[PDB]
Parts: sequence; C-alpha cells; structure tokens
Amino acid sequence: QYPIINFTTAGATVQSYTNFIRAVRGRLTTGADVRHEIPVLPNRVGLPINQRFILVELSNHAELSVTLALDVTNAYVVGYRAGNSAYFFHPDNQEDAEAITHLFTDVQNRYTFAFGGNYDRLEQLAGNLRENIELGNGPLEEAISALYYYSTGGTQLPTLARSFIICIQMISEAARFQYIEGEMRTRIRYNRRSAPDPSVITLENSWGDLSTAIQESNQGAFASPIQLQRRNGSKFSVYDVSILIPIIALMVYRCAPPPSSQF
Amino acid sequence: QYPIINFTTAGATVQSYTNFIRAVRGRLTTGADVRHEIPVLPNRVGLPINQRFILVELSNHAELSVTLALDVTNAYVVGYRAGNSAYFFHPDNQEDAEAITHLFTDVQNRYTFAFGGNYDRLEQLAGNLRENIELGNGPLEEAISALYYYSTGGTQLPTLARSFIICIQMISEAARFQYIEGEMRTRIRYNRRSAPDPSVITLENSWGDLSTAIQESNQGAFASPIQLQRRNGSKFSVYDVSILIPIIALMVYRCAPPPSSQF
Repeated sequence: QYPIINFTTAGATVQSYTNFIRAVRGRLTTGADVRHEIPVLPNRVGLPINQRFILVELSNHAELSVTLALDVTNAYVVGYRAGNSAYFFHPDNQEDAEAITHLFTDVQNRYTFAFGGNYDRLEQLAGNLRENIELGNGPLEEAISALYYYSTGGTQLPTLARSFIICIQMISEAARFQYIEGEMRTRIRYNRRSAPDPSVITLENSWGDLSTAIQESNQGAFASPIQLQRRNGSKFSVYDVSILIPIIALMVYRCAPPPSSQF
Repeated sequence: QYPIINFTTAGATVQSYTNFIRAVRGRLTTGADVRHEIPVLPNRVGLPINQRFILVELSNHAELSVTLALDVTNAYVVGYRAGNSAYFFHPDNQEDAEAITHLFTDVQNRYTFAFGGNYDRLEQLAGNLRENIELGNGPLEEAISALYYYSTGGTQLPTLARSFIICIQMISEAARFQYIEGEMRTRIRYNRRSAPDPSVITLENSWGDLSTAIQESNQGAFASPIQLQRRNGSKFSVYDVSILIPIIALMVYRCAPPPSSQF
C-alpha cells in the first residue's frame, strides 16, 4: 500500500526517465511546503508511518525486477526487495528500525545490513569512490541484476555496494536535483556511461547543507557561502537561493519557514 | 517628438491611473535590461539626446494642462511647460544643461530655476516635509492648477514647491515603485488625500541605494542590508532582491550586469 513508481532500463529514453523522476518527486513531497520556489520534503517529526515511504520498482532488459524503498523525509534508499528476500541498510536509530518493519511485510527473508547506505561506507565496501564508478543506463541495468542475484550468492559485496551507489545517484540524487537528473538524461540520450564529474559529486555532498542554508537564509541570502565545483573541478561559490532554482528540486526539512514578513 | 503620455485627474479611477503608470514605465525603459526580474532604466552614458526624455501631459477637471518632462535615466521630473512658458530645475552639470535645451523648443519663454528638484530643496522652499504634504487626486488636481498659474503671478513659491513634491511622488515615484503606485491607487479608489507614511518616504529615500545594492548583489544577496520602515515607522531590514520584486518596478542603471555565470 505505499505508492509504487515503475521504471525500466529496457529501451529507456530521456522521456521515460523524465516521467519516472517527475513521478517520484510527486510521491515524495506534497507541495504543502515550498521555500523560494523550491519544494521541501515532509518533516519527519510527527509523520505517520503510512506516509513514510515510497517504492520504486526497477526492471531491466534481462527481465529481472527489484524494489527499492525510499524514505520520503530525505529521498534516500533505505532497503530493497528482490523476490522472497529484503535487505535494509543499518538504521540510524530506534524509530528508523521500527519504521522499516512496515516495509515488504510478507517477504519471508528479511535482513538488516550492519553497514549504513551512506557514500563514505558504500565506497569503502565497493573499493571505489563515486568518481570512479560509471553511471548511465548500462550501469543501472547491471546494478539491477546485481541486487537481484545477491540472495543466491551471485553478487560479491563490492559489486553490491557499487550497485547501491549507482541506484542511489540515478534515483535519489536525480529526484533531489534537476541538475543531476539532466546529467543522467544526457547519458541516456547519447548512450554514454561515465562517472559523475565534480559538479555532481559536490551537489550530492552538499545537499543537506544547501537545504539548511536556503531554509535559514535571510530572504534568500546565505549567511555563509557554500562552495561547489564546476564540471572542470573549479570552485563555484553559492551566495543565494536564486542560483539554485534550476539546480535543486527538493530539500530535506531543516526548520519551520519564518513568517512571510512581506514589505 | 519625445513620446507623450496623457493623464487626467478629472474622473480618475484606479484603472485609468494604472494604465497611465504602465504607459510611463513602458516609455521609460525598453526591457533590454532586467536584473532579478526588475527592469533597469537606460544607462545615461552614450544615450542619444533623441532618446533622453519623455513627456507626461497632465490635465485636470479645471480644464488646465501642464506638461512634465522626465529624464529616462532616472524617471525624475526635470522641468515643465504650461502654455507659452517652461521652467527647468537647476541642472547638475553641463551635459544636463545642454540636454534640456532639446525640450519644449518652440516655447517663447524658457526659464531655469536656481534650485534643484530634489526633495531636500523643495521641502525647504515649500516650508513642509513630504510627511506633512497630502497626496491623492485632489492634491494632484490642485498641483496642476498651481503649476499652470505660476507664470502669471497666481502661485507663490512655497505652493509651487509643494505642487512639485506632489507631482514627483505621484508620477516619478509611482513609476519607480509598484508599492507607491499601489498607495496612490488606494487614495484614488477611496477618495482619500493623505500624506505619505514612512513606508513611502523611506522607499523614495532609498531608491538609488536599493538600485545599487541589487545590481551589485552576489546573486541577489546584499552585502549590506538596507533599512526601510513600515507604515507604522518600525524598521524593516532588506537583505535580498527577492523581497523587493513586488515593491520596486524600475532601477537607475548603476553598473553593468555581471556575467550570467549560471551553475
């Protein structure tokens, strides 16, 4: 009964991927809460368990499916189901451990990993940094197969971690950032697989801080600039929400919006 | 041959005044130059004399007309014609003194005042501050008559200065600020005459600094906040262009726009 959105790599096009990311955004946030034109995900505080997650069912040309569970409070992958097994990243706290008991409740085999789904950890297990892991439709198709076969011994842990890294950036980070969505659409459009450049990496790294800075800004103006990088690795300073309007699609809830206080 | 826009106080309504201010804005600025969604008047540097001014012909229920000349670089009144006499505020420099020779060129009687048309001066000559001078359709109708009769000895200097103060705020400041336009539309709508409150006064006082601050901002964010007042006189700090989008309609050109430099 949590909302499901389907996507397939089989015959994927810029348009089918765009439709899919737009649907994911529409199930992640209502639109109750927009700050500077940028939507905010639901506040976890007081959020009912029936509204906590959404499910992304991914299929591939190999005719395999897996279902990722995303937390609506941060857009992040918390676990997945393949067939009669489900696996959850190690929960941050007791409330998160209880919440995940409400996902994939008829699966006969439920496992919680000892490790978290954060990039520092997954890259360590993968033996590769995000900057050395190709993204694109071929990587995603392959990642789906890897997650699918984990339960029967076909996927080694590094491969599994690599495959998480792929799914999280092509789904969760693309939902968070129109800019990352745009980078994935380009890879699909021109059949390219390629590792994310520093523009993608720094946006991923900065998403929580950008969320805070926008929400705590004085009328849009950041108290402290955030340094990002361009595609060539050069510095780009962000001083204001205005420059992020085309870039960021959704933010983690960080504070109550201050009163309208228009002139 | 400079563009003329007509307005009458006779039977004025919110709609006829709105039409009139929209027309004045459309002849003041092209739209070549918009910074944060807020239009900029033409740069005076290199501006051809044939594009320098516009003319506002004001008529009243008494069947009197005067024509104000506005400089397009700052929206300000530089002089007026009534019948066979024209009067110009004291020019700031030699380029401005030459420019005004191109206005009302067939008038038989041309005079330049020794005093400028700035508020500090006009209030001194009027013997009243803006905060003690009623604005509204009755004040404007009266101001038109006062300017009209100046040449024949019917208008004393304080009355003349008061009448300038009226015209400049109801025309030039309303063209500059949708907020001041809105305050004048309210006075027309409810037949009220009343002196401008601190929200109006501080916006007038700050127009040049707001223009600079927006144009020199870092992506919208002011280096230094500008303090305005609300209608009750309380402080309102402005940190960012975003809060001024509904308030300010046009700005004096202060600098070249920096490169787009989008992410």
